[PDB]
Amino acid sequence: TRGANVIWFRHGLRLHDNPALLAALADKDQGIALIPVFIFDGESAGTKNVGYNRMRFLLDSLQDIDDQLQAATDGRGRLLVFEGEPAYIFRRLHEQVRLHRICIEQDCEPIWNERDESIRSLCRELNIDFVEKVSHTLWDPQLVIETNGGIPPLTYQMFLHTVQIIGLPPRPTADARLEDATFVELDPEFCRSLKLFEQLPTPEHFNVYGDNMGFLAKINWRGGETQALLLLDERLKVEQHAFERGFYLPNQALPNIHDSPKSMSAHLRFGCLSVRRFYWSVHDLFKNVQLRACVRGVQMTGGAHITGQLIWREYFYTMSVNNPNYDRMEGNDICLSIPWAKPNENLLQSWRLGQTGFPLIDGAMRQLLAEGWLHHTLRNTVATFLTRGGLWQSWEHGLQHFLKYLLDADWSVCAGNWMWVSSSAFERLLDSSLVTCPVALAKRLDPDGTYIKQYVPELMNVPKEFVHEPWRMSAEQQEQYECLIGVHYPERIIDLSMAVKRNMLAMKSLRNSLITPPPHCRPSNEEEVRQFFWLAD
Ligand SMILES: Cc1cc2nc3c(=O)[nH]c(=O)nc-3n(C[C@H](O)[C@H](O)[C@H](O)COP(=O)(O)OP(=O)(O)OC[C@H]3O[C@@H](n4cnc5c(N)ncnc54)[C@H](O)[C@@H]3O)c2cc1C
Ligand SMILES: [Mg+2]
Repeated sequence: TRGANVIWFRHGLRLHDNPALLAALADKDQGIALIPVFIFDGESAGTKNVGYNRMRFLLDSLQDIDDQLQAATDGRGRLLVFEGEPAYIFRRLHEQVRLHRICIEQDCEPIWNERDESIRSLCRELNIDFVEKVSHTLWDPQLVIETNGGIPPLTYQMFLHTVQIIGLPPRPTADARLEDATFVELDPEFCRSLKLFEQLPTPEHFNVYGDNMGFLAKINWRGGETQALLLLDERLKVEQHAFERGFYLPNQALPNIHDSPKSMSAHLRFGCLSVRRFYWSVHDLFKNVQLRACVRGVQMTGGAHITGQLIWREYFYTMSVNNPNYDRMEGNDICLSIPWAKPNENLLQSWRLGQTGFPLIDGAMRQLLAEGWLHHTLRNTVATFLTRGGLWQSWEHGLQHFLKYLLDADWSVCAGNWMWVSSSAFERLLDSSLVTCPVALAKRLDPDGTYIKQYVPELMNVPKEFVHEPWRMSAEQQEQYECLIGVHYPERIIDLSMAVKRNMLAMKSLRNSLITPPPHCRPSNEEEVRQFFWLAD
């Protein structure tokens, strides 16, 4: 009529702390309509390389947005979801209703630059205002880079140094007022023509189905802004008592792999939860009070032990900004070049399918296919197992596998973690037994084998004495507990002692040739390695 503004969701799937959205609503007073839009373009929101679980999480999130738009506006406002190429969709939408601006939350990773530039140039041509707002990260990543002399901080501690110089991150914006916004009704033939969904589709609509095995699902996950805010409330409630008490109870501090769909990692990845609101509610809770206690070596004062997790996120995000080669070794200036073994299909598949014969490794890989989430310590162990503390396969194969199956799976965060863990050759402790022995670790994290039997069901009738190391069973025990090694449960696809010695050697031989390391992404020190691996030291 008088025209419309598009708020275009890719990430930033939420109504709170949404600068791009307030900007789309900035013209309510002039009768400018609002069009909420999501486009399945075969890449957006992590949809080029995606499994069932994350696709389910994304759909949940879109439904929740639509539901909220509907709730606020007595049903007048809907999320329009298309399938196709955005420039093509947007040019023709313009034809139907004059777009005055198209607002997005900045997608900062280089993999989005092409997509976003096609719309930039489209907006220039059609004289549409192209409004881009930084909101997925705590700081504008360029700010951090220009502050560090034009290169991203390559260590956590150097990143902290930089954002200390910059100052605390922006607070979240106000909440959008939707009750008085106008929405548009489009010609039905346009809607059919541009493949606008009538109802949200299911993963199968995109030819995405059940995983490399399917139904080990013990816990499940609701995507969406609503669930995010519920989880944050629970988190804050728990912190509140800890704060009042002045400390964590010994078991709140323990890695619990038998626990939650209580993580907000996927919510943060899709932006159902604003990272600034998370930051600032933790800050406000701990504001102005000195504590003494600590959590896993990290002080509690100021909530540093939690805000610090958000910094790790920001730190990998920031490193990737100007590096379209961030997800590979060859050509990546911030990744040590390491002489990995050449791709070995059998070893790789065995790893993906959880068929390595190392119970904890298999349980974790299988949990990843089933539910799409692993505790930080299981991610650690299967990553070292794949790379420097086992198979000596390159970390790229791991990254690629995680990016498909993780409910979170940020491109930058996941690659960052893969490089950090696997390629930091100067970090001697990183090759220690406390990190490369999945058996010792499995005894710490899962003493009774309950987790293991949960996801490696063939070891179910195996008793506690043997569950972590079933190959220690004699022939008679193997037959009695219905589990022959080489039939029911595979043999260890490698000799770990030998593998580890060979690999530690390549690291030594690696350091001594370079002598002085080029700047690469790495642990700031040995203490940080302790924290990162949740080491009992
Ligand atoms: C090989 C590997 C791959 C990983 N891939 C991802 C990924 O694709 N997406 C992802 O969000 N995390 C990734 N991580 C990091 C981390 O394991 C998860 O963020 C963590 O398990 C989430 O559980 P939580 O929310 O309870 O973490 P919490 O301790 O509760 O922290 C909360 C949030 O802080 C952020 N955070 C915590 N740890 C890290 C970290 N090491 N790096 C970056 N951000 C962090 C996350 O957003 C996390 O949700 C990876 C780690 C490894 C070792
Ligand atoms: Mg969380």
